[PDB]
Amino acid sequence: KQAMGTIGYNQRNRIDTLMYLLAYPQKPMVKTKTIELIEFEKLPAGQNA
Amino acid sequence: TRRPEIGDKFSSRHGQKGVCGLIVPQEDMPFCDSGICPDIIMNPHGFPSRMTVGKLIELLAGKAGVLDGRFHYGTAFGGSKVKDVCEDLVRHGYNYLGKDYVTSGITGEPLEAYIYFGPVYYQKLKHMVLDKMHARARGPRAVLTRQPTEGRSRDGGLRLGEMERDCLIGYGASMLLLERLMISSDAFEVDVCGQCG
Amino acid sequence: AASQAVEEMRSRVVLGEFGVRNVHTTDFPGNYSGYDDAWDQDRFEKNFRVDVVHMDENSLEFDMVGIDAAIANAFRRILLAEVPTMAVEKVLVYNNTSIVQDEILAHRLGLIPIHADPRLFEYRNQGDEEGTEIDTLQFRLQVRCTRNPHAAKDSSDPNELYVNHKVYTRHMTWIPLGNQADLFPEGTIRPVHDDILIAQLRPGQEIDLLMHCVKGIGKDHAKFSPVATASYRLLPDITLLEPVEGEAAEELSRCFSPGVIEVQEVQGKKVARVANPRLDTFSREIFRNEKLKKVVRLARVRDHYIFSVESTGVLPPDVLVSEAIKVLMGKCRRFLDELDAVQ
Amino acid sequence: DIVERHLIDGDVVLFNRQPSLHKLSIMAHLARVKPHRTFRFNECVCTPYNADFDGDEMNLHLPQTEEAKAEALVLMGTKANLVTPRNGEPLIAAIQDFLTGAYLLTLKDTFFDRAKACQIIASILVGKDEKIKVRLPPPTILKPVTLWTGKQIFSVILRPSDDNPVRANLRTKGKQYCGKGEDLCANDSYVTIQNSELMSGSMDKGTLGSGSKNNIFYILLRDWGQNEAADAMSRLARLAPVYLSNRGFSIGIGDVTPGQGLLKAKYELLNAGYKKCDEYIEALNTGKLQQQPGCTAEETLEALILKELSVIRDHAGSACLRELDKSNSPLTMALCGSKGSFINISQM
Amino acid sequence: TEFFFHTMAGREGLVDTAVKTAETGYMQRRLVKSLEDLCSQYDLTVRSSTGDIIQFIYGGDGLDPAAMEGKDEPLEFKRVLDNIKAVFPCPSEPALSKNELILTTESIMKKSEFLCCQDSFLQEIKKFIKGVSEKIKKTRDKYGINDNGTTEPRVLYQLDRITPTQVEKFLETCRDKYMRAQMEPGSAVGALCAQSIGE
Amino acid sequence: QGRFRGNLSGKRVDFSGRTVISPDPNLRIDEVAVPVHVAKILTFPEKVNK
Amino acid sequence: KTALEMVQAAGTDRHCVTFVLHEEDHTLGNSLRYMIMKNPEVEFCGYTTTHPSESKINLRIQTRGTLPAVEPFQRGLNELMNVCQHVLDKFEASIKDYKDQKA
Amino acid sequence: AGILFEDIFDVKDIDPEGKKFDRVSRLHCESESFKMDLILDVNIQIYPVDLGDKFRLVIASTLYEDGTLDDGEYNPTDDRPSRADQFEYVMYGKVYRIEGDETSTEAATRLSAYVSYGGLLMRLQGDANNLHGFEVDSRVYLLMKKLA
Amino acid sequence: MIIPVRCFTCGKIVGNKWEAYLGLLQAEYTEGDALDALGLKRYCCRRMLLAHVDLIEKLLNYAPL
RNA sequence: CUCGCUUCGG
Ligand SMILES: Nc1ncnc2c1ncn2[C@@H]1O[C@H](COP(=O)(O)OP(=O)(O)OP(=O)(O)O)C[C@H]1O
Ligand SMILES: [Mg+2]
Ligand SMILES: [Zn+2]
Ligand SMILES: [Zn+2]
Repeated sequence: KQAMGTIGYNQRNRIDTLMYLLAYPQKPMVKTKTIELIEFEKLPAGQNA
Repeated sequence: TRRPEIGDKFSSRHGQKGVCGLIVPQEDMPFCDSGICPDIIMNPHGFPSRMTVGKLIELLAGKAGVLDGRFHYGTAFGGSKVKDVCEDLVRHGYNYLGKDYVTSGITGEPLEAYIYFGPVYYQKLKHMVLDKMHARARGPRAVLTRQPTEGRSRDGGLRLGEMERDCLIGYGASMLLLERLMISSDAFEVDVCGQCG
Repeated sequence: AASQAVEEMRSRVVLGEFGVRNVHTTDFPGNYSGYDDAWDQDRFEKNFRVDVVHMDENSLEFDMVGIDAAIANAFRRILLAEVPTMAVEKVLVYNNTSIVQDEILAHRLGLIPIHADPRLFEYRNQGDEEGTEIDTLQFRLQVRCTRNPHAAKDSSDPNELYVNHKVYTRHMTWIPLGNQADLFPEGTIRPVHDDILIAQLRPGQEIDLLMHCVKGIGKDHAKFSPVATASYRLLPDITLLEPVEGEAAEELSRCFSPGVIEVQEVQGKKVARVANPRLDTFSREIFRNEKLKKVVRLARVRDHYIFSVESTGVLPPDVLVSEAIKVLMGKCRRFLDELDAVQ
Repeated sequence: DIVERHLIDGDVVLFNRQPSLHKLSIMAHLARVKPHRTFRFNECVCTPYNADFDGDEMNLHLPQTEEAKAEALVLMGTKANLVTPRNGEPLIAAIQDFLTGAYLLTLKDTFFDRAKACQIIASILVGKDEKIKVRLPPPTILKPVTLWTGKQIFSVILRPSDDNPVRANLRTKGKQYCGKGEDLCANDSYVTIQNSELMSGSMDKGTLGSGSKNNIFYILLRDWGQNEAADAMSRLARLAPVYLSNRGFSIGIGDVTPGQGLLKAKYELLNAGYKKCDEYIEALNTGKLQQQPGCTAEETLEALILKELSVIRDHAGSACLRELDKSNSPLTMALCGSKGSFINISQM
Repeated sequence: TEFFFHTMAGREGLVDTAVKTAETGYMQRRLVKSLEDLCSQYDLTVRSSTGDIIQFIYGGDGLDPAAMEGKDEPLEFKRVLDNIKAVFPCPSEPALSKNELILTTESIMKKSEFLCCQDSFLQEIKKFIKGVSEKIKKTRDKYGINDNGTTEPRVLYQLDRITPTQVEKFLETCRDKYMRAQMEPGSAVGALCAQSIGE
Repeated sequence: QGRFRGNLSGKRVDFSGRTVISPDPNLRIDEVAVPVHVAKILTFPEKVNK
Repeated sequence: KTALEMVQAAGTDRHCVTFVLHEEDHTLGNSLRYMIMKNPEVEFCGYTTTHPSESKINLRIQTRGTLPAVEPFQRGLNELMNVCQHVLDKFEASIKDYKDQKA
Repeated sequence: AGILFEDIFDVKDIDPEGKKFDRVSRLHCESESFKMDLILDVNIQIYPVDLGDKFRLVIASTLYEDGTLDDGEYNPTDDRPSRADQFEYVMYGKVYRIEGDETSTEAATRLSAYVSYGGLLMRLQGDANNLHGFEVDSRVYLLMKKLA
Repeated sequence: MIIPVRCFTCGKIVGNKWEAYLGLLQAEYTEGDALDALGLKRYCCRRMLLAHVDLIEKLLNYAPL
């Protein structure tokens, strides 16, 4: 719930009181079907290390 | 623009929240035969108490998937089994359990035990040491009771709670307790009439 | 016997099912009874050799025989960190309208390798942000994206609609300082890869900036590292304790790397033998076969290091190895000079 | 004149974790300034603060009086509060990755040549230990090959120099002691230290951890003062990580995979337990079930079913522990007691 | 189903911890607010803030729980004796017989410095010395060792070897440990008790 | 939040800081590493003597 | 100011010395340790890093007899330099004749 | 001669309680001249032994046959005529325990010497006459040579 | 947002191999064989290209222009 | 600023 990552496609025009973005987000290598259903891979919030 | 540093909180999608304790140079990192040096070295000791076998299976599946260019599924009560990813790993020339022969970066000698290598989806948390770091000089005080304010946003000082006072009492340090609770917080000089009180 | 065990301990690194054994270098004076492991320069010069096995541009592979683990690791670490290169440090921005943030853009520009030879420059002094002809380079990046005046009515693809919508690193133009134009022939100073995607634009957006590149070592920052991957591995030597024939020999050929174990029909029956032990990666799949566990003995030769050096294209890897050796020599010379000054 | 100087090295500073349970939750340390942005301290002091480095924030007070500073240094010095007042047990002791490293170091398998032993010993020669002669112990095996055992290297920590007056002596039982060997246990689990030399046994939580007495650091504190104990802790915290990193200690998915014997035993145990549970169910439902004293028939059935399930679980755990091989990292971490237990291994 | 049951157990643990934190916090506050007044005076009597006596001697004996080496006993005599033997092995002195050990222990104990020590500790020391003397006698009877010091196999003298120097060192060490294990007057006994119970 | 519990028995103080912690085994058990930024803020009044 | 010697104690015994090397790391430390351990007159050689934050290493040399422990240090440095020169020459020859046989 | 003990032993068991350690094994041995039982931990990786092996074992106070007990420090690089030249497996340890036999309740003559070569344990048990010269906190050398 | 220039672990130049990779996906190539043809041997660069999401064009759809 | 409310962190 507190993971850092992209918010949406309009995250640049949006002006919020506090916003956290990741420079190079990557979709997970091991993805649940729930990730596909909610289209989480379109807005990843982490990196594979 | 912030770069990860000491104190930055890191998670591993399995409840293994951690703090970046040390940032070593690349050459000091251990390397495999292929020349791959890890980005994150995580302590094995976190596993036995928490029994997060899911992290190990995720690491193995991710290694197999990146080797064969696929996206394995970790779906609840299902997903890719261990046998298939082991077969993929052995087909690709790696060990069937992820453990790889590793040479120590420091001494230049091989390690006695095989090391568990693989890609893990680590996510950075909003808790940063830069935002949380706080230091308080004399600073401002509150009008009602002339004591330092509460929060970091208001440049407040830390609070000696009741239990801190209890611990100081248990130590018997009378002078330090007096200095902390009287001299350094709300010392004042009043004028008392010795006749009327 | 005992002598064979001692020789294996001091010459071979054996890989067991659960762990590696004999990993420590032990040939030191007084460590062994029947061996005089005192330093002998003549013996080392006799035994040592270098054999290049594969060398193309931005890739080198060579076996070093007779050296120890400490010196090989020192060479690897010097190649990784202590070899100076040319890379971007300062970015002066004039009207960056791009979506890519200024700090992110500067970080991306810094990671771009530069084909300039580092030996011809010097380290910029502390401070001196202006930079002089000797110790800096300047690169101008000016890309203005605009709509294509001639395009199809639909033109769904951005390539037809727009021009300069992808800021490739070929747009970087070297700006000579002082007499650098005469010293360096045209085309020598340039980004190495010429195709790195720096940023992406839309019409109206513009990127105008100047880049100051200064000499640096990979220890200070990873953008200065010349080698993509500089590593070494001990040369494997798989040995067969007993002759393996029949279909189990084919199983042997399937347990190891495809090209290391070869099966031959000496008398019409397949018998396996070690063909090219170098090609093995030690997947250790022979341990799964219960019967074949006790017939092979996987090992690494202690004093045989195959170095693989894949460079980023700044300069050919052979010059990189020469520079690494010279840097180690320079460290030794610096400390010898300090010791002489002390005494 | 009063000069409001910056906090420099050597200043006595109070250090506290805000949820305070006992008096050791707040201690006075000596400040050393470092370029990074976090409060850093030796991990052996994690147990009193109950800190875990998972984002926990700690408070730091600076006394503004000489009397307060002296009171903090004397009464609340870390060297002066190595034992909790509740029962006198040592709280500041070795923790995970120190118990494991020392246990692997002091195992009977370890054998070092001169170079590796010299490196491991020289790992400790920093700070106040820069002004001492090393006193490399004589090698144990010397004719075929000159080898130093791991126990000698560990005992170097207790008494590094010739002039060190520390002579630690201890005789206790380890976690995996058979109970009959009496310093000749097959597992080599009887710890015997004579004159700051490890004669037998392997280090573990029972002797190096913060559990209770018989701790070697506790013996040092009670026999030779606080300074020797603190120096031993620092030497251990500097030596064990070096050896553990140079040796390599990893856990993999195959370290927790089950063997064929475990699978067969688990299948047989599950079948037998389910058959017995079905027999008990049939006995209660149709007919008379032998009622245990002090409880009803349904509670008796619940107790019997719980007993059978526990039988299945513990026999499966015994089978998995028996079929497990050595150098298995979960098993190693369970044996030395650094983290986990046999129950966790059986469950996972 | 198994996952659901496991999650049930985990949530039970979590809520248990959540309630426990608050309950013990309140109990700790009450205990400290009640017990904080007491102080170990210089006459070894624990007194309240008003001067009333709660205990004539703390813990009945007057020993510090923080320096309590044994299982609520100030010393483990066997460990102390073994440490004394190992630290000071006197190779140039003969071993002691049962009668000799008892005589030298009785001679040393009657010195002035042992008078201020508590009688119970002296009785425990006497009991331990009697036990070790009985052990020495049993060993020498088993192996026919002669107290004259002329038994031919000298290794037999290494079985239960004790020397008067070791006895003096052991007695002085025990007396010093007992003296340094007493409550230092002025200690906040009540707060220590409150915290050591609440935690 | 009353005077007795919030401002008399336990009260806020200055000359204090609060930071995330990270391990450091190279320090003695009686030492703590303080960031340079915090040390520049937390001051100690030293009296000038001979 | 880079390499500083520090004797075993205030007595200034030359048998046990510690050389503090500045802006150095495990590269030179490990290579020099290997090259100086092969000297028969060195009882104990060992390097350590004081702290990962600061770039300095402490080498410790303890000899057998009455060697000043600076002579083994200089000898090890010279041997390492000679080894580096020899390997440079051999590697250059290998590269050159590999190129020649390629064409 | 500083030879404290010397006898020919025959191995009766290699690992009665399992293959515990990869490099170290717990030999059980019986003497021929006397009834001296020996429990000895050895490094089989460098000096392998078998069940039927017979070896000469010598426990010596000093490693020099001339009787010079000057053992302040040992130099492996030093070359000089020593006792170790006659043997194959030399270990260095301390006799850290002397324990009387408790199985015999009365009239017992058996003793046991526990020597710890850096954690490698040796219990030499038998008649107290043969153990003459053994003392606690005394450092000894074990020399082992396999016979035909 | 955009493809990183360098691989995180090893450091091989991977920024210039992105668009060509897309071409191999615009062609009939699978993921694995396209990565093999691009020359990414070790799995870290394969993870770099395979797990990267191209958010730059989606963000540019919201650019001022 | 005061106050309350939520969401966090631990
Ligand atoms: N409400 C609270 N009161 C006091 N301390 C707390 C509170 N919440 C968190 N903490 C701090 O966090 C620590 C709790 O961690 P603990 O419960 O031991 O592990 P955990 O959170 O169960 O982690 P695992 O789930 O076991 O991985 C101990 C305590 O100092
Ligand atoms: Mg925590
Ligand atoms: Zn008045
Ligand atoms: Zn890569």
